[PDB]
Amino acid sequence: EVETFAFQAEIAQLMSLIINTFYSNKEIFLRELISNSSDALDKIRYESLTDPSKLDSGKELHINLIPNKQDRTLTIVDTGIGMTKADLINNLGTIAKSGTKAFMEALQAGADISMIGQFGVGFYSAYLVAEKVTVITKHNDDEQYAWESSAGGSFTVRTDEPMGRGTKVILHLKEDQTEYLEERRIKEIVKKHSQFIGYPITLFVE
Amino acid sequence: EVETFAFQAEIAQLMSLIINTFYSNKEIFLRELISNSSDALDKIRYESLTDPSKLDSGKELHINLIPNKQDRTLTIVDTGIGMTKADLINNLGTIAKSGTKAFMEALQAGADISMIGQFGVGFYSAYLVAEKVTVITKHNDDEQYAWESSAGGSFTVRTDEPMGRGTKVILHLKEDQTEYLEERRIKEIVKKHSQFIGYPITLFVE
Ligand SMILES: Cc1nc(N)nc2c1/C(=N/O)C[C@@H](c1ccc(F)cc1-c1cccnc1)C2
Ligand SMILES: Cc1nc(N)nc2c1/C(=N/O)C[C@@H](c1ccc(F)cc1-c1cccnc1)C2
Repeated sequence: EVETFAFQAEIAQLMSLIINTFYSNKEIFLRELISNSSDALDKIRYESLTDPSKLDSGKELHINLIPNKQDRTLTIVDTGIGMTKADLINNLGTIAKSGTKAFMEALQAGADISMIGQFGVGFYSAYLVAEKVTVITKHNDDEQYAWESSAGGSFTVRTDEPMGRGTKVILHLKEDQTEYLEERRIKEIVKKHSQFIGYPITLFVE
Repeated sequence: EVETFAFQAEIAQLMSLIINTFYSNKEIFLRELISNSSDALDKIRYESLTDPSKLDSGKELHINLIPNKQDRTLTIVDTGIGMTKADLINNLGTIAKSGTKAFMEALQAGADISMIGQFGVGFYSAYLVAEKVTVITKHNDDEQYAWESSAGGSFTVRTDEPMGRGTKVILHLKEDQTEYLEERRIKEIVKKHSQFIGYPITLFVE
């Protein structure tokens, strides 16, 4: 069974802004998802210091970058905290509502799309380069879920191969955005923007 | 009763680095503590979406900046998550160990003290401007604690006036660092470095 949800209207407006505004510096999408990955890894690490059994779902704390020219996907994998169904359906949308409002105001006031992360809604920069985003996620208290959206105001969730714990963000790239499947291009961006992440980052080859 | 603890040796080395290195751009200390404050506020906000009774200790989510020329202190107050005794004594030191190691390597490799926050140990930039730091903190599962250090390799904790929930970082400033008690100076730094924090920041007057 696949369940369909409407984004909060502010988030839909944000996604449309990201998709429709002329903004050539699209490469910052990768910095934002890696930083989301690091934050999630920080969280599970901290929680494990009081409840060590929280690492029973996997001890390695890392980030994989996986390009696939056949599928036209760039996948960012982490072994971080993951997201619950409540995260996916209620909680993250509640928080993204205010971040979106603050980012929107900042943009009218002369801020720049690259500053999206300062407002805690940098996941949505995924839509700079991707026509569809698929998110596979597994949290300790919960099942593995598959979340998906091509924007248009809605997303789907189904129970989801098994990943132990963590998040996989699958970017189905736009046809004119395939430079992001290229090794020297990804390497360049990681070096420029993600040089000091405190977890190992592996760029897979094809 | 006052309990005395030794810092992990890496953290002591970090504090000494911050205190001893010639580095004129000391104003970044304020950006780091405000950002710590925002992160703590983000955390209690998120936790409240699944357990609303976590806001029984205070609903307001804000940051106060309080200068006092008589005491020679700058105090940064938040109503964020607070810290437990385990945080103060075991947990934060365990995490700061790796951040310190990574920051140290980065500095040898040509990084700059201002980048301290990318390594998750930006609290310690407090020692750029302060001879002593006192931290009053209250977390929901725990008592109110007073943490204190003038560096030198040790810190104290005692049970601590009652603050409901949150953290107060009290900077006892160095004699040559009193510009940070001045209104137009603090305003300047907040504008330059903290312009987009998603919680209200009130600069108290004297
Ligand atoms: C746990 C986690 N891991 C990774 N890699 N990325 C994110 C998380 C999250 N944990 O709460 C939040 C998630 C997020 C942040 C801000 C935001 F505005 C949206 C999301 C998000 C992402 C996917 C599906 N639905 C919402 C971004
Ligand atoms: C909850 C909280 N609030 C505020 N304002 N600041 C901090 C927190 C924290 N929550 O875990 C961690 C704290 C911190 C981070 C990194 C770090 F390396 C040290 C500390 C810290 C601070 C005071 C006493 N002992 C340790 C910085």
